[PDB]
Amino acid sequence: FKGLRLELAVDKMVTCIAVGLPLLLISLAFAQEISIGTQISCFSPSSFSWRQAAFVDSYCWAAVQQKNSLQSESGNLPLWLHKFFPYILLLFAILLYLPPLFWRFAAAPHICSDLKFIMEELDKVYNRAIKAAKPIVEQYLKTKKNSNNLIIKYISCRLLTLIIILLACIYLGYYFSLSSLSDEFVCSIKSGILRNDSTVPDQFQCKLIAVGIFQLLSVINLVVYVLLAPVVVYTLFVPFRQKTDVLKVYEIDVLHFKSEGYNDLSLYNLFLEENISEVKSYKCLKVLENIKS
Amino acid sequence: FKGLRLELAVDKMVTCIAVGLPLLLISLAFAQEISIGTQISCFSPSSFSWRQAAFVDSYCWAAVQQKNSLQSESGNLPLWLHKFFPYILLLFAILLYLPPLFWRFAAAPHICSDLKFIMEELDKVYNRAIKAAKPIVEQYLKTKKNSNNLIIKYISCRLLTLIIILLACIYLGYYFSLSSLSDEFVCSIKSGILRNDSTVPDQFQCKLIAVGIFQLLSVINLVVYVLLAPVVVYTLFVPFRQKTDVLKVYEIDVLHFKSEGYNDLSLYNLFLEENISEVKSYKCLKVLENIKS
Amino acid sequence: FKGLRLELAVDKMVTCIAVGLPLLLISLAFAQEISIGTQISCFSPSSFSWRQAAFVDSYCWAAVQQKNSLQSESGNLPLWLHKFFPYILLLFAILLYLPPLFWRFAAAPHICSDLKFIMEELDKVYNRAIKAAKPIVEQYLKTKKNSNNLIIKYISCRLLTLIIILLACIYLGYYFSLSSLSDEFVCSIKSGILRNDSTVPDQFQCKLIAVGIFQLLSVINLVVYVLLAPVVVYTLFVPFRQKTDVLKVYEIDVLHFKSEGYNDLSLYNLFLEENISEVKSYKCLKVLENIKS
Amino acid sequence: FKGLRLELAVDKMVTCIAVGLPLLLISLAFAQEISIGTQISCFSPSSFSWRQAAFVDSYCWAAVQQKNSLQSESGNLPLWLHKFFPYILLLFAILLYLPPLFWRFAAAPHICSDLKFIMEELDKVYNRAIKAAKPIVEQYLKTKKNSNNLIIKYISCRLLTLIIILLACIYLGYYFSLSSLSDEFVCSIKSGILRNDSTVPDQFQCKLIAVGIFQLLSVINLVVYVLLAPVVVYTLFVPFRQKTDVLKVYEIDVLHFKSEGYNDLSLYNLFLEENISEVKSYKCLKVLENIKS
Amino acid sequence: FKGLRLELAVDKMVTCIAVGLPLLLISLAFAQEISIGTQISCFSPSSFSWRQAAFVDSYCWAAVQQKNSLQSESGNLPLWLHKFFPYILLLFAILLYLPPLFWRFAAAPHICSDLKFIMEELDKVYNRAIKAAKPIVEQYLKTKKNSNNLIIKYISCRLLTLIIILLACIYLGYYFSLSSLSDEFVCSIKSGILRNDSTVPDQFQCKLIAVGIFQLLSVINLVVYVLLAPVVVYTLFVPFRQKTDVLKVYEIDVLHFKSEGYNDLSLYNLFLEENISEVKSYKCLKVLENIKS
Amino acid sequence: FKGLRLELAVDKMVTCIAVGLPLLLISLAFAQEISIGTQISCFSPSSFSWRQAAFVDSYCWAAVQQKNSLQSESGNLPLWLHKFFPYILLLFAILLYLPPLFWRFAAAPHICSDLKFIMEELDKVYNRAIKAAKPIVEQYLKTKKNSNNLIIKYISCRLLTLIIILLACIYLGYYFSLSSLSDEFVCSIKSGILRNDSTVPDQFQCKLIAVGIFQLLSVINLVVYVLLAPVVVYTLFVPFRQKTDVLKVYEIDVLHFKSEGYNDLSLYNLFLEENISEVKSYKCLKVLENIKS
Repeated sequence: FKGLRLELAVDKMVTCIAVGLPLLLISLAFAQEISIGTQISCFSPSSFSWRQAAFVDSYCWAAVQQKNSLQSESGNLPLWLHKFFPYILLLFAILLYLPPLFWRFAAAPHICSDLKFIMEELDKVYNRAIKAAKPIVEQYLKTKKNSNNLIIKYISCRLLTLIIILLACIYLGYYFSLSSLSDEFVCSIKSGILRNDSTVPDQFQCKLIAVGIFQLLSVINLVVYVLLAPVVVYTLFVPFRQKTDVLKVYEIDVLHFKSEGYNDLSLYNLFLEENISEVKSYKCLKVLENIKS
Repeated sequence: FKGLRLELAVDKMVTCIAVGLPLLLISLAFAQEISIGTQISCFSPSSFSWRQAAFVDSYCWAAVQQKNSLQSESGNLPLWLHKFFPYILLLFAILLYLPPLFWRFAAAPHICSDLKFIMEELDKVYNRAIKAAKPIVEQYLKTKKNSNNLIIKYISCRLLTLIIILLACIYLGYYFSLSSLSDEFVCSIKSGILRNDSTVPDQFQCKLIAVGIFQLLSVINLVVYVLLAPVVVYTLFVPFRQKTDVLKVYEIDVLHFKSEGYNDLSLYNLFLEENISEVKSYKCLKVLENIKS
Repeated sequence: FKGLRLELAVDKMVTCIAVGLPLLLISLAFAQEISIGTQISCFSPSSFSWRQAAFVDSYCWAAVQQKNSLQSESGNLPLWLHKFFPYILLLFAILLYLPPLFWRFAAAPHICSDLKFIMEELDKVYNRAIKAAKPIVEQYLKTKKNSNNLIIKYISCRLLTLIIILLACIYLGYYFSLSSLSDEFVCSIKSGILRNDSTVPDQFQCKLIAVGIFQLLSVINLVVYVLLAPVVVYTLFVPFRQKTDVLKVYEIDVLHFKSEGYNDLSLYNLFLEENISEVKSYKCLKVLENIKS
Repeated sequence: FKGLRLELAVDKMVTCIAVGLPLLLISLAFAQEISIGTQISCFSPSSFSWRQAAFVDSYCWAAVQQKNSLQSESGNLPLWLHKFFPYILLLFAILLYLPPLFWRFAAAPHICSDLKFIMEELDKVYNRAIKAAKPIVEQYLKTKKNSNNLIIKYISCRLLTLIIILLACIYLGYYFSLSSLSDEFVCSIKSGILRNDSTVPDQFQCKLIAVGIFQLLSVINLVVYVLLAPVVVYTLFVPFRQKTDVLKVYEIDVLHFKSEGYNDLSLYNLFLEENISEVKSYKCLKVLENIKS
Repeated sequence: FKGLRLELAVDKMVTCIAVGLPLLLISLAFAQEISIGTQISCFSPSSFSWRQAAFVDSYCWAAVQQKNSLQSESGNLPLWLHKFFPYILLLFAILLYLPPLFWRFAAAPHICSDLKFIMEELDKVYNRAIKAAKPIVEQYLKTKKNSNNLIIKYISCRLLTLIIILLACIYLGYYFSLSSLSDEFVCSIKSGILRNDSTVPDQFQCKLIAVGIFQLLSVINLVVYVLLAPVVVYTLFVPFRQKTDVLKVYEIDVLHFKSEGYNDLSLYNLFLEENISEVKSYKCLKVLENIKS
Repeated sequence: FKGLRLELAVDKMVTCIAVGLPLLLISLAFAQEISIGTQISCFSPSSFSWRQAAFVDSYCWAAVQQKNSLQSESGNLPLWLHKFFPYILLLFAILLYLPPLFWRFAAAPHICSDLKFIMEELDKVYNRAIKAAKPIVEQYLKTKKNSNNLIIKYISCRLLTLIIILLACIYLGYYFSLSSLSDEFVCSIKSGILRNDSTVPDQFQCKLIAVGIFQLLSVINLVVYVLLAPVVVYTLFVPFRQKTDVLKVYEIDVLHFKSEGYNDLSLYNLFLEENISEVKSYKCLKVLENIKS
């Protein structure tokens, strides 16, 4: 058939929000920042003109990383973070987007084919049972019990997502710990031939126009990721995610109710429960069980 | 049918990341650089005005390659690299994108047709065996054992990718070895009629506004390619890539378990194992083997 | 059916790269050039202002072709090439793109219909042979031996492509032979009423901001086309392109193994070999031949 | 069925190139021109400022057509052509694009239905002949011999295309005959209240920044249209366009081999020959004729 | 079925050109005008600066309609037309686009259903006649003779199109009658507190930068609409548009050859003649009539 | 089936024009306004410079709403309307677009299903009648006579559209009643520390650059809505909209000719009459009735 859900629901939603929210926020931040036309501005005395003022501004912006300048007893790490915030944010967005693509384009056909085989075989056995009046699944799940091909990659993807979100949370916390009065700094032109001449003042007060916007972005991203992390933690635990109302209604038999532990069986049960609307026999078994009870 | 995977998984993922990450990084770098509006800025005394200051800036930017100027005892190679970094990065992206396109549009139909023939013939032999109660593949793989049409092109593509990634790694390492205090330089207007006049100062201190951004880009690209290279090295080795649980379950017979070496047979086994969800008999053979055991 | 390959593989790849690489390079060059906002800049003394400085710059840019000015004993050909490089490059891209479109939309239906007729007739004769137990192709290829309708147009297209690539190579070589210190030049306003007045200096030093970018583009295009030319030369030779393992396996007969020379027969064999995955009998004939041997 | 070619090959190709090449060239010219930001620039003495300098520039640009000014003994026709070149070029592109659209959306259904009727009737008569062992077309073509409904519109479209291309060629030749030293001109502000005041100089030297770009465009368009015209001339002649190997192989009869002249019959034969891959009997008749011979 | 032509050919072509040509021309005019960045420019003495010069320019541009200013004994109607030309041109384009949309989405289903009924009934009667060997249409057309539901709306749409094209022609003629030396005008700041102060000159010479471009647009639009009008006049006359070779070949009978006048019958005949390729019996009746004759 | 018209014709056309015309007009107005780059400009004496002149301009633009300034004895309502015209126009466009979307996505399935049931039941009864030789609809319409589910929502939507168009008409009339000489006004900087200093003049004459453009837009929108309103008034009246030639031809019986009043029956008749081309029996009943008469 055509209609099918290759992924889960909570996992798809959490990755979708984790890849969309930072992207939209950074896009809006860039769109609003370009309205001003600049994010760096540094004072210049009235003796200079527009070209050399632009020169000193651009030179101070570029030499934000040179170790022996910018005397502010701060280590230049806050300035590096201020410079690189959009880059690291877009990297974080793309690196959270990657694992869903990897899972979508690596193991999806195996799962889709297995769930298919399950649904046609269940339909066939239901038809055989209904026509008889007028253990293939059990052995198959017993075999998949001993295998761990899919659970290992699922848990690897979940662990990678959890650790990258934790790294994002700690980095945004460190960035938000930055004090507000830690952007203004001194800059100078002391290099080349400009080391002996004294026609320009020594200390220039410069300023990055990023403080409020990037502080709001950092704190909001921190809040959203702290709220998001428990969802990932909960979805990591597979044994408690599966419900026990999946194979309980197939007595017409199968004996796998006490099947637990890290196994492909639980993953198959949860995938079947998620994608169960396509089969026409599960609800009939529900109503038959109600008739019995 | 329609659903089919013409490529591998690890190879497709590694080429996808290798073509996407540099492209996105360079796009973001260009988008952030154009906000300033320039990447070159050179000091001009207050005696001059905007036009002749722009003149000297553009002239120093263009004459970044002339051999008998720019006296900085550095060889001008760092300045050439600073100028040409976006060009070489985009070239590297496109030259890594090329081999996947070549493989996709040269030998994909052969592989798809062969895997098809395999799957319909396996289905037919399974149906014949199941209907009998109530060596075509072996000879075919023996014939493909003697052939080397596909493995030669696969290993050629892998070798080309490996060598180009190694060249990228060494070039980015050389670029990152560039010292931070190696951008400021002197420039002058000594040509034409401007060789006798002395109404302008001789030495002008210029500056490329690219240091921090391109250093971060170079080091991050180096790190990602160093991490990426072992994956390519591992996927190059075909004899250990294939698993021995492919033809082991077809005893209903075939005798090719001890088949190894650089041959089309191993490539066919790995392609079949990757694209095996489409056949409906492999899992039935698994469950039958479990019943026997 | 639907799936079919109307073109070759090496020819399609070579024309695709030859039309894509210059286009992407020129697009990137234009995108990076517009960041500066200009590619011409000419010195103006401080006595003038922005309007008349822009006037002299634009006038010198436009009068780059007038014969009795620009005294630099160079012939103005390098300046013409500097002006017209993007135009000629885009022309070269479009003129290499044209022959593939012409071949795609002139003779493709004939080839597709002929290959069809071949595949259905081969399937029919295979079915007849297999049902018999439980020379149409030969005469057809003999007739196409005497014809030259398709080979003449194929060789015409190949010759046109080869000569245009050779012209591109020689022109890029001539452009790259341009010396680096051959851009700076003198310009003046000596016309109309401005021939008697002496309120402006006579000689103005101007400069095209194109040197490094266009030199890199020219040399890289030269290198890629020199590497590309032997592929076109090799694909021009049709007698050695065809393999002899096409009609050798149809003994169930046909006698055309010693057929050579400039003929439609070789083109038909190579097209059939390229588009052979669609028929289901060729591999069966391979396995039957292996059984015999 | 679905697959069908409503148009010819050479005609479609020639109109496609004639509508694409000028459009792409003018698009590139505009994109490169907007980089400078202007195409008009006129000298202003240092006594004036930016607003009144822009005023005089725009006034001279607008008053490029007033008869009693611009004393250059040239007639102002070259200046009008310089102003209107993009407009006339885009008009020429659209007016060459129109006739193909008119032919596509006026008479295409008639041709498609007629070629259909032909192909099904040929298939039916072939099936009848092959089943008999184990003059509808002739009368139909005889009737269409006396009609001229389609040939008149085809020749009208061809004549319109030929005359418009000839007009384009002559106009581009006239534009290219323009001498290079015929752009600089004098302009003044002598109107309204500015006829008695003498605070501004009388003669201002202005300049259109279009010379080299538009000269290259004009000459290249002239060359391409001169090369293109013989193709249109050749495709105009319908009696020699049709090949005599169309109805020669239908002896199983039809007697129309000596049919010539300006008639719908020749057009139908050429359309059938172009769209002949869809029928499955023509190649069978070729092989049968070879068997006879 | 699917393939059908809901509209005519000449009407569709004329409305398509009438809606496309002005739209493309105005788009190109706007794209070329925005290159300059302004279409208004007014002289300012050197005593003022850029802000107050821009102030006077914008104030004169806005106060182009106030009755008691702009002393040029011209009535301000030419200035209003110069201001509003793009608006009225786009309005004319959209108001010519409207009637085709109205006709397409009001009465098209009725016509399509009627032509369908006609074609299936003709096919059925042809099959009955051919099977008999081995007056529904007449009564239907007689009934539609007395009705006028569709001809009234067709003639209303044609009359609306004709009158709007005539209004466009007369308005463009009036605009083109505008003399070239009728744009320059005087403007002043005499209002508010600026009525007693005398620190600014009284008369300012302003200029609209629209003369040549809009004159060319007006004259070309006038020429194209004058050429277009006779086509609309010809297509308005329905009695002479229908050909008498529609119902003349259905003698196997129907007697409506002498049917004329303003009636739905003529419209149905012309629609059937336009969309007649879909039926397979009309050409058979032609060949049968030729056999009889 | 697939082809169906869920909406009416006059209603769809009127809402389409009412949502398109203001949107296109405001888009063109904005596109033409951004060419100037500003719509506010206020005089500044030559003693000031560009920054403080821009300061006063922006401050006067923002403080267009503060009650205790802008002494012009006008109430500031015209200035508020001048500021908010694009916002209110776009709001009016979207609020007219809303009711069609609401009707399309609320009750369309009910109507489509009912008209379906009608057409299949009519086809079935026609087939039964024609096969008999060789009151379900009446009872259904009698039942829908007593219901008012759809007419209430239709009349609610019509009333909402009518009242919003009336509000638009009155608001545009009020805006057009604005006198032309009511834009110029006085502005000052009297706040903060700028209340004691006297280094700047007190009264500044400012000007909104919107007069002619927005007056034309207001008057044209008023004219189009006044012309549009009677169409809405006419389509509101449902009893006279339905024609009596719908159920009059079904005597083969039904007795509902004298059915009138505000009821679902009239709406169903008008919907059936609009979407009647899909049934094949209505025209047959017309011709049969003509045969009887």
